[PDB]
Amino acid sequence: AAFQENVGRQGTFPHGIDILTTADYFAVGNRSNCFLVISVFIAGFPEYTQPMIDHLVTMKISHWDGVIRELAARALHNLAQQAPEFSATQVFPRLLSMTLSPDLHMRHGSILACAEVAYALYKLAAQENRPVTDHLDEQAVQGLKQIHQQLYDRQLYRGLGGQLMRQAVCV
Amino acid sequence: MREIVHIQAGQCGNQIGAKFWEVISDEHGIDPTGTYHGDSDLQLDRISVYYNEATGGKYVPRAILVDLEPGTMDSVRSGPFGQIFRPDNFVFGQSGAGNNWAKGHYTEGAELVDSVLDVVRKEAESCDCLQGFQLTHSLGGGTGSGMGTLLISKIREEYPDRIMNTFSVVPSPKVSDTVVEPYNATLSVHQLVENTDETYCIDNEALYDICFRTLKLTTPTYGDLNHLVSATMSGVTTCLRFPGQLNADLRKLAVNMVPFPRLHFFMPGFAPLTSRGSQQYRALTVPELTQQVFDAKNMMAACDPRHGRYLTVAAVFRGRMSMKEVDEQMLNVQNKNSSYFVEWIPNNVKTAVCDIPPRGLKMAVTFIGNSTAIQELFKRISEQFTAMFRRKAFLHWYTGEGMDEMEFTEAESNMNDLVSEYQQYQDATA
Amino acid sequence: MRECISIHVGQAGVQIGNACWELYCLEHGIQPDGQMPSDKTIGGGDDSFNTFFSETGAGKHVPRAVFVDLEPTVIDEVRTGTYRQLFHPEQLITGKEDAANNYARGHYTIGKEIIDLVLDRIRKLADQCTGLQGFLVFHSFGGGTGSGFTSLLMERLSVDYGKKSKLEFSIYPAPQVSTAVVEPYNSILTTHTTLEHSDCAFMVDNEAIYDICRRNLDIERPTYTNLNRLISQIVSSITASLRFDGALNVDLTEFQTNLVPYPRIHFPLATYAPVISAEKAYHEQLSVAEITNACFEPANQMVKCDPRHGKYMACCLLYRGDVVPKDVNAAIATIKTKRSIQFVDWCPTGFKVGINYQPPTVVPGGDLAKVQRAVCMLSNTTAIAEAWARLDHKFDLMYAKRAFVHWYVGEGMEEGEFSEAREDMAALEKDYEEVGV
Amino acid sequence: DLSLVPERLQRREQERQLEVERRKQKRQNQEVEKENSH
Ligand SMILES: Nc1nc2c(ncn2[C@@H]2O[C@H](COP(=O)(O)OP(=O)(O)OP(=O)(O)O)[C@@H](O)[C@H]2O)c(=O)[nH]1
Ligand SMILES: Nc1nc2c(ncn2[C@@H]2O[C@H](COP(=O)(O)OP(=O)(O)OP(=O)(O)O)[C@@H](O)[C@H]2O)c(=O)[nH]1
Ligand SMILES: [Mg+2]
Ligand SMILES: [Mg+2]
Repeated sequence: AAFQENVGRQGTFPHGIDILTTADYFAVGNRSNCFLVISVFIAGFPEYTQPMIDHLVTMKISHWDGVIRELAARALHNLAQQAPEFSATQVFPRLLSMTLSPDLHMRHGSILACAEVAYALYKLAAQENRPVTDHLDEQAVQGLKQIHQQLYDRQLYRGLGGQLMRQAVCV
Repeated sequence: MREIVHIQAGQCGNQIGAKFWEVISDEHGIDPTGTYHGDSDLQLDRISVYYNEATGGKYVPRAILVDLEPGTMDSVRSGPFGQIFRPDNFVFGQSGAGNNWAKGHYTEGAELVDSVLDVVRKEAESCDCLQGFQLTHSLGGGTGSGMGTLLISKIREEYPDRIMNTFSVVPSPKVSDTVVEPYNATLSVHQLVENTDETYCIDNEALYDICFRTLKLTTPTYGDLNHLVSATMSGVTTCLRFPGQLNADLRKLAVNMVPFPRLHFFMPGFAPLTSRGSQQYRALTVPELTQQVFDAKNMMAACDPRHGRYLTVAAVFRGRMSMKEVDEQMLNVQNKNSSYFVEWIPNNVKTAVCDIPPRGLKMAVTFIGNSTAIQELFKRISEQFTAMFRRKAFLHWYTGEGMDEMEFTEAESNMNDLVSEYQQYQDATA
Repeated sequence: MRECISIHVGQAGVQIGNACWELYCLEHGIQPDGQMPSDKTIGGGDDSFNTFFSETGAGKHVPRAVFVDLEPTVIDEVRTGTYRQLFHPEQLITGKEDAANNYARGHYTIGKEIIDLVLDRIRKLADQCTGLQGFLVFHSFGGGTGSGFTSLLMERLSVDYGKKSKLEFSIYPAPQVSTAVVEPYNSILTTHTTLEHSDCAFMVDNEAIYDICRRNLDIERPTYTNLNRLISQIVSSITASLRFDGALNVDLTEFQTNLVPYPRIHFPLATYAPVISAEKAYHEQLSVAEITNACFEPANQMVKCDPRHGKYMACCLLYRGDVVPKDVNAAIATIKTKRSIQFVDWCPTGFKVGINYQPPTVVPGGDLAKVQRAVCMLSNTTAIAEAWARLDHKFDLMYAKRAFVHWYVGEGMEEGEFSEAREDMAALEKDYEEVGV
Repeated sequence: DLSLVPERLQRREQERQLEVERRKQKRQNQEVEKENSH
């Protein structure tokens, strides 16, 4: 409602009509649509690609609920095909440093985000008869080959908290 | 643990809540003004379990009237005992929820839960040690179901270790004529099994059949339904309002009547059956009361105890009588009707006696059972739910408010798995 | 000279300790306030009755008890009762939340918050004693608090005072007086926890007391008030050696040496005779041979067992009244020549006779009459194991269906504890059966 | 005295003690320090 008011009374919001016709009182009702469908439509423009992904990576992925974390991971996956360079150069390394944090939920969210980014980059490269290593530089290949090994070095797979790390490593 | 906060959502819940308060006040001698005027010390030995002491030796209730519209909120405040409650304990909106669970659980309810959790923490702050909660709502109405189940979840998320007890009133097509009540009922169950600890099943079809066939009434009204619901509430809580060793607190009652986490639905019963403006001079004996309390006709649910197996049974006899005779009658009933009792939970029938019979009756009897036959109350709901959900009828009301078919699928699955578990436990070691 | 420190926790435990203390002072002549006119030495304490009582420089004879409750209910009765001036405010500990019949909620939740308080009181009281024998703990298997907090206190004492005995007087569950369906689980748990922390524990079958009250005393509905008055008499008769100038079981180690041959087999069988109602007081006086023959009758036994089927390991008797050693010896010889009492092949087969010339005593207005002579026979019989057998019948039928198990899982307690306790009980039953060979 | 009891019971007691000690050791090894309540 605030966005609609700002677009109707000021008309200075970039792509106000588009983000107002797709996101309305009815379409916004669904959370899955807002996190996967409407999200990609709103991020299609260059004025909402960086901040949206930044907020998804520095907040939603580190939520206190597994459902919200999975939703943020799926949103990042869907928004990883509108920004391959930004997802493979500024967000992927950003996640490699957070996968080693002491927090359990943060580690799980970072692992999920890294897996989703890798899957999206592979899907994008498959549509151009090119390998996935082109987008994921040697830096990415190293960290990804160190997620499971480092976790076992800190007996992090033990306990209830270790069960979520085991599931994340399996995924 | 010595103070219990009372809550009531929806019109039926508020009405059922106001009737129970009036009954326990008339039984304790608390006149509408708030001063004690009874004639027994036991009435004051356990008065702090539901009331609060205030200047002038007054007993202020500890309830919280909650609604989304103002009708029921004005009806209770203006009732014969309406002045008893607190003026700042009435929290309601203006539009209602229109028989929609979504509107009452995600919009108006989600907005008024803030103020609701303000009065709730106000009552918990005036409690030396909170013991639990006792909500009174219905599973048919939208506001009564949605926002009330939203208050159970909020309390379970806030207060970590506190017992949760509710008096769910299952609707019935015979009373109401609204089509979206099957959906408003199923979803509620999906919450209770995963939120509430104790829940009493008060089917409306059973009350209608008892009022139309037993009490002889051509047009049973909502005044007759509240006359049977309040008596049941006064009978099932007689142990918490007076001295006792069996179930003095809510934790003990839960531990004794909840053999499994998901299985905690107790069908209540009370005898002798009476109606408004009727005085039975004949005083039934103890054997007659024990035989009538176990009869399916005196059950508040539409389930026959004979077509099932008992798990936990608790009987209470209110009236001047002998304990040896009651014990002998209970032993005889357990021996004769032994096939209707699981043999894998030894000593699963408790009996208690009280020296404070209800008003207008010299001899009363109560029955809180945990038989697997209660599953029948859900199977009926299942048929309606499935029949209405397969063709997609009136579904836009839910999907258009944030909900989706996934929730209905989840609730249907949870309810269906609760029926299978009941059937399995009923045939344990067959 | 040595002095003991008694402890009473729970509703059943404190209610029995109150009657025991009332009966103890009733016999010692100690007035309700605490003044003892019979005591001529002020400030000094070195008599037989000083084992359970201390003395202030005013005269007051304070008990050596520790009344701990997790809820303000039973403690208030004794605090505003008749012997509230007998105990001190510090010795009357009180909590808030109740365990609500749950060993886990009392051992890993609401009991780990007040254990330190009870331990600081058990250290301050012991500091005022030159010599300590052990600890007489009173609890009940039915109450979850008596199974959790009592076990925790026993475990902590085993580490603190690792060289002191710990005699016990547990209370066994009965359906005619019970209010919980989970009393077998907590009972088995506390039994498995205390099997490795006690030396001699006497059981009290509530069914036996109910039958004795309904038959002998002729009571229609025996209540907890009448049961406490009948169990207190036996508790006093058992501890009469630790409070009078006798010659048998004068110390706590004597109990373990004369009634506990196998460390794990420490559940003797107690009996008391006679038990005549107040109406039939001045009617007939039974001789020693009359109260010694009835002791063997299952009707008077404290546990519903059949000692005739099994054998005995140790036996002793404590008299109270004008009893002659020659008459007791003649009665024992007659019973041995008549009854076919069998003993274990590797155990000594003799009766430890100990007469007390003090006459019995009963509380005024009580259902028990002032008999001229009474006797308390303590014999370790294998038949008592049967009392545990039926208990296991209540643990396999329920535990098989996983009934009432979530209450312990959600309270921090693990699930393997039940299996460990069941294995321990099975091993104890196997040992009992092997001893019968 | 313990000498009065035959060795048949002493051996069983020692076996049970060893078994419970091994079980406690296994439970302690399986436990996690970052998840205890005490
Ligand atoms: N026994 C009984 N049932 C009632 C009563 N009032 C309503 N009901 C039943 O409750 C259901 C309707 O719910 P309401 O209580 O009207 O709903 P609400 O909580 O007011 O919710 P909204 O109507 O959506 O604002 C139907 O099944 C009615 O038959 C009452 O006083 N007694
Ligand atoms: N003989 C006897 N038995 C008692 C007495 N009080 C309770 N019991 C029995 O003890 C069992 C329950 O123990 P309680 O003492 O009530 O429980 P508690 O130890 O206070 O435990 P929580 O309230 O659960 O914390 C039941 O079998 C009762 O019948 C009593 O005074 N005497
Ligand atoms: Mg309404
Ligand atoms: Mg208690």
